[PDB]
Amino acid sequence: CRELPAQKWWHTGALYRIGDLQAFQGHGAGNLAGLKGRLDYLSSLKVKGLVLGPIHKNQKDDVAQTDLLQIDPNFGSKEDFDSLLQSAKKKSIRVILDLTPNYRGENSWFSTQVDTVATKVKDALEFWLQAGVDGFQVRDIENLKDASSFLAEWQNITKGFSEDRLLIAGTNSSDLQQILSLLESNKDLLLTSSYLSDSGSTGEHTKSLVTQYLNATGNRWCSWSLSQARLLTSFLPAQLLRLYQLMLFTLPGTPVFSYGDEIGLDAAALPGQPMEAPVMLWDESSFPDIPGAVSANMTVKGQSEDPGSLLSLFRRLSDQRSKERSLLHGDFHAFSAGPGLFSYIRHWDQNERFLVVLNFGDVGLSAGLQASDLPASASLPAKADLLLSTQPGREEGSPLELERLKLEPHEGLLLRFPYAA
Amino acid sequence: DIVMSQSPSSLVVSVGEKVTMSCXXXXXXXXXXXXXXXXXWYQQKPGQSPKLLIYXXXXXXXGVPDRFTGSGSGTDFTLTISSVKAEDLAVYYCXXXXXXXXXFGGGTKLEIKRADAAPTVSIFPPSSEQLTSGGASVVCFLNNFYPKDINVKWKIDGSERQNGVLNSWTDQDSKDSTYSMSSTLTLTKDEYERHNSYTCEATHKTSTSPIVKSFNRNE
Amino acid sequence: DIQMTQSPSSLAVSVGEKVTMTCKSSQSLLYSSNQKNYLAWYQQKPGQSPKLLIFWASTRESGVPDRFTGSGSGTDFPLTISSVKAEDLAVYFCQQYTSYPTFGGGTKLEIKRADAAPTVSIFPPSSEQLTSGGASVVCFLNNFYPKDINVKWKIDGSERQNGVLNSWTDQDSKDSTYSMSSTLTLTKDEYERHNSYTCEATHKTSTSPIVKSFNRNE
Amino acid sequence: QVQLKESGPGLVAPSQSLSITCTVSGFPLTXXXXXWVRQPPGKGLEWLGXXXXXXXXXXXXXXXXRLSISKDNSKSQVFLKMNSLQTDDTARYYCARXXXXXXXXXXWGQGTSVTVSSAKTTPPSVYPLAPGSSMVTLGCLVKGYFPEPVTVTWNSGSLSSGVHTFPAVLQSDLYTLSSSVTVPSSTWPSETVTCNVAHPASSTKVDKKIVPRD
Amino acid sequence: QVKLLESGPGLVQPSQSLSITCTVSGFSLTTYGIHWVRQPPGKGLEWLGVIWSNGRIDYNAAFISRLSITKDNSKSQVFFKMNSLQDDDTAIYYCARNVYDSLTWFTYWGQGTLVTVSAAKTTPPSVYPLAPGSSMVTLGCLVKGYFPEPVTVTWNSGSLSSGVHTFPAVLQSDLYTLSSSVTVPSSTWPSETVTCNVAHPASSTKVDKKIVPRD
Ligand SMILES: *[C@@H]1O[C@H](CO)[C@@H](O[C@@H]2O[C@H](CO)[C@@H](O)[C@H](O)[C@H]2NC(C)=O)[C@H](O)[C@H]1NC(C)=O
Ligand SMILES: *[C@@H]1O[C@H](CO)[C@@H](O)[C@H](O)[C@H]1NC(C)=O
Ligand SMILES: *[C@@H]1O[C@H](CO)[C@@H](O)[C@H](O)[C@H]1NC(C)=O
Ligand SMILES: *[C@@H]1O[C@H](CO)[C@@H](O)[C@H](O)[C@H]1NC(C)=O
Repeated sequence: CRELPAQKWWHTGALYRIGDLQAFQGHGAGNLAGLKGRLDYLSSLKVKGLVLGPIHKNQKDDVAQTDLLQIDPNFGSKEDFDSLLQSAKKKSIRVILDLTPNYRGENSWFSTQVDTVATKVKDALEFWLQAGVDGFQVRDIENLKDASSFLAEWQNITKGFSEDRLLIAGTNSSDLQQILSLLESNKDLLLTSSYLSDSGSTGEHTKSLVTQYLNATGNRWCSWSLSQARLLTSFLPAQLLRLYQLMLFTLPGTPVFSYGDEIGLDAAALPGQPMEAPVMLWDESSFPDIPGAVSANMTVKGQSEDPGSLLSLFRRLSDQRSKERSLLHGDFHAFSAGPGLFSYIRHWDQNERFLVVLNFGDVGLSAGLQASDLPASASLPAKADLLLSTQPGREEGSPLELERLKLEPHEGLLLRFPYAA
Repeated sequence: DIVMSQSPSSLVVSVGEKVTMSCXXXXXXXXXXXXXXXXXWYQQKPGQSPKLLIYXXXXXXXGVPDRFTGSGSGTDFTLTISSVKAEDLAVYYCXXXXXXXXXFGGGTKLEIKRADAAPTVSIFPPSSEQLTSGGASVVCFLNNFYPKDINVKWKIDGSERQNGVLNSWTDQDSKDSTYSMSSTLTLTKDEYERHNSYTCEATHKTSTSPIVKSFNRNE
Repeated sequence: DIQMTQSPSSLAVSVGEKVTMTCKSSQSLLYSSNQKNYLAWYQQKPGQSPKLLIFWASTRESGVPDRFTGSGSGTDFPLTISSVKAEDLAVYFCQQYTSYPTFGGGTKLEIKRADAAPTVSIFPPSSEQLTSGGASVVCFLNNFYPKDINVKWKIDGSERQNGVLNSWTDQDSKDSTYSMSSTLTLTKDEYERHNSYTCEATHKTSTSPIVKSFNRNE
Repeated sequence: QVQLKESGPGLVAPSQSLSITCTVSGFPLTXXXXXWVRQPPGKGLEWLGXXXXXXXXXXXXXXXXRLSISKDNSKSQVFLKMNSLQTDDTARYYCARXXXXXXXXXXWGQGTSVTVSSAKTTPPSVYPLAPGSSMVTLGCLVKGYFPEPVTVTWNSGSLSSGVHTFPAVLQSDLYTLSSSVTVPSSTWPSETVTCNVAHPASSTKVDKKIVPRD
Repeated sequence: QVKLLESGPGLVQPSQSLSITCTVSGFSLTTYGIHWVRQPPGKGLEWLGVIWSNGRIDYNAAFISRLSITKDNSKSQVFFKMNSLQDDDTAIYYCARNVYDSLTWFTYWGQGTLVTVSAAKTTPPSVYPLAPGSSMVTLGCLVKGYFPEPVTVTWNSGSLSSGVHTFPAVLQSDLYTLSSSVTVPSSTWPSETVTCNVAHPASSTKVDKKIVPRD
């Protein structure tokens, strides 16, 4: 029948992005060695890796003292870091590093004398690969001049020492003729952009924005993220925050979050915190500058006990992302549907099939599934047994007929139906 | 589906008397996931399309005079106007907003209380253009009176004519809050011309005296 | 959003004694992971913008004498002054940290004092002003404690009421007195139409009107 | 601005199908969702469907088997095709816009009526009204017509204040109505007073100025 | 040290714009936040928005985007821009500072700026000398005919401050007018030259008046 395409380590789950480590685990303990009690927590969401913030020593805007080969001593020391990498494989969670030299100036790439900067990061690839870490990340490559010609050898060396590494690039330009002009010959790298950033006032362009991208890409493997370094909630309403992790997980790509968005952390309505890096609220002792803006349910220790949270969803949607086979590497078919929603399917011949129906409206629309276009190897049955619903009030386990479905307003769905063919 | 019922059917309200009406829904329209309410009020003056006033039960649309402050939550809502103006006679529907088959409300009739004014009766003879055709119809307007309940009566040469009566009320007026009425008695060519005097009588609530304008064929 | 209901609108206490300024609010101010409650107090001297007194509901800022200390827990808390001085006459504030919309209102301190007979001084208008066609004879009433006083203007022995604006001051930091100006306004023509213009004091400390007047020929 | 033009009212024989047009302007149509509603006069209001920017319809279940919503994206007009026109389809249809996926019908059209009976389209017969023997009133009688909408406007909108057009009443397959306007006595022998009978579904416009009596 | 001074226009008309620049003298902005707090006189304080050290800007819940406060570390200036003013917002607007991260207001500018909103014109005042006619002898000094309240009057440029009193101004005929009195020793008055010194910043008129003893 079918011989399985090979599985690498990062199709099999989720990433995680941390910008400011001192902001992640709370104040004071801004050490690399501090985030080792937290790695038991990150294996609750079961992400299959994380990218760690830029810890190389870097005087702001200074060329001669900006060295990618040693840790900025605010964060700890180099021998602290090998205790981090060794302890992380106790939970099978990879580590990736930033390699943008400037990250305290505005332009993050030192636009004057470009080639010496790339020459600096070219040597920096070899030392960290011999240091045992696996994967890098560059941001704002459009600030770098001629970024495609330099993207080759950085891909080449991280494929050189092994082929189980990773090389993530980033950009901001959301035009498709710039985006796939990077992926045209450079195919074995992930990329994150601001392509899905510009929502058309609560998601009017989204059902086109997934499909046009997923068609023009030639069905490679890509990566799904709102932006390269910012949170989820700095673009969206807080009412759509349960209808994107449903979409960002079951799409065919690599889910790239940031930190704190498994709470749905709000950078707004928190004063004194910057736009790039709020603090993550482990319990009530995470923000003592003001006791007022921190509620009870905006914390981990508020949502870890309620099953109808956002985190309790996120502990049962990433779990379905890494486990079931069709959501891993399956095939994606988005059939036509009603006026103001978006829906698709994922199939893998004899495995389970997962039916997704979303609701980007604001009303109580009834779901008109008007498919008629699928192959008969994967087409609609009568009933589906309703795996997951983003809003409480239904069964999550009952078989429901499809053409009398009656979605609630702003509710997406996860429907699981067997082969039966 | 959601049942949209409307409690007051008609309203007499004086100028500045704080209009308040209500509408009842079948289930709740307060979805406890966004914790907002979904209902909407529509206003239609006679001869126009309806117009949007309130969305999501508490907001005002762009370009509205702010006398309209609707309220309420749960299975019952209230449209509350602070004080009426000269142009507020309309029909006021309620709407489901969060459903599939968006069922509107029933309707209500807002009319304004006003002082009692008397008509200005005018009766006109049939023109020679109609009498060219062999047709005839006498026309008797009744303009700018507040009491709706009215009595028109007709007489031919003094002898009372009860048949042949066509009535035409109008809506309440937009300025003086009055009604109006015409009366057309259509007859043939010679049945017109076999009789001389024609009598249109206006029997009103504002006075005991019938304001009777009348004319004769030879006049 | 918290609101800070301070209890006294004003308070009148002679020197050396003890007062209580309290404030009431809606919510529990004690952030329970700590044991502190988030709070402040401010002292607005008149004419000046205020300064700190107390942070964290019981401390002192550096350089403030220890007559004032704050107590209280949870939602209701006083200030207390262990002894009141003469310079401590001000307006006292309750202001907030906990939720981010922060403020409260301000109470007033006044002080009891020995009474003082006023000092009256009259002033005839100038060669500069009457050249410009306006006539305004003014009177000064300095240095009295009991606040309600009535100035009386009189023209040629007759009681005149119209054309007079009055203005008090605040209670002074040093001697805790008051001072008041009464400004007659008239025309130069009505000014020269008389001789006698009279400034009279209706005061509490005695019943005699302490009179000041002058005749215009002088 | 939001401006929504229509065809006005039209007439077809019963058990038929027809195109009810809604030409819109002042905004790009793809940025919103146009919907249609149904009102017979003296009754409630009923919603039937909504198209969208991708020519996708989500119709109502009650009027489901007897509607057909479509669209012409190019000419900025949303059509509608009724079918099997029975008796009580004589009602009003408004082409009402709303915010995209919100269902807040803010901008309505002028609305259109539809009539289904096999009687003929006929031009109206007009009769001016001259008074008998200050403030006086004048009239303009129109009888014998059955295309339904008529707007009559005096002197092409020159006189506008005291006009009360009376409603149309049906008798013997023909409607008729009465005009009314109160004009001061110094104007009528001296100025222009011309009743103008505009009839859209007969495509006829007739003007009649009132000559004094004898 | 911690020293503030700010630059306000004093008075602008109803429904107009405003620009207050707080030039922090002595300490760098990038570790301490800067608030703004307004005060209509004789009434309570009401919050306005902060600028933190990063560039994160807040406002009040009562008005989210009526206000626009921009910080610029170029010349240590903190810009303030409020739009659509009314006569119900005549107040004292002043700079402020927090304790490092929380909301203990460590200082303020001790002067502040008293801004009032009206359609009347600012007019330069008129100073009038007052020496008595017919021990301790009290003198005074009138200034008259000015719309904005900021006018201050000192005696020999702040030489005597203890025995002096200054009266508030009262609005009449669209004109505020105050006086200031001083207990004067009789050893000084016809011998030491008394100098009434009037200062109105909104008129920008600094004129000095030597008080002549009377005839
Ligand atoms: C998206 O990225 C572009 C490319 O860097 C940004 O545009 C540049 O911004 C820098 C900022 O210093 C300027 O010096 C350049 O002149 C800009 N133009 C170009 C062509 O490089 C742009 O600001 C970014 N936009 C967003 C929304 O992130
Ligand atoms: C870079 O990649 C190309 C393509 O496979 C390869 O031919 C070349 O040898 C690589 N560079 C090095 C230094 O190996
Ligand atoms: C992708 O879209 C383009 C235009 O939208 C279309 O021409 C092309 O056929 C699509 N790709 C596939 C594989 O159908
Ligand atoms: C947490 O609950 C409060 C109600 O106590 C609510 O106001 C707030 O919006 C909730 N947090 C989020 C992120 O929705």
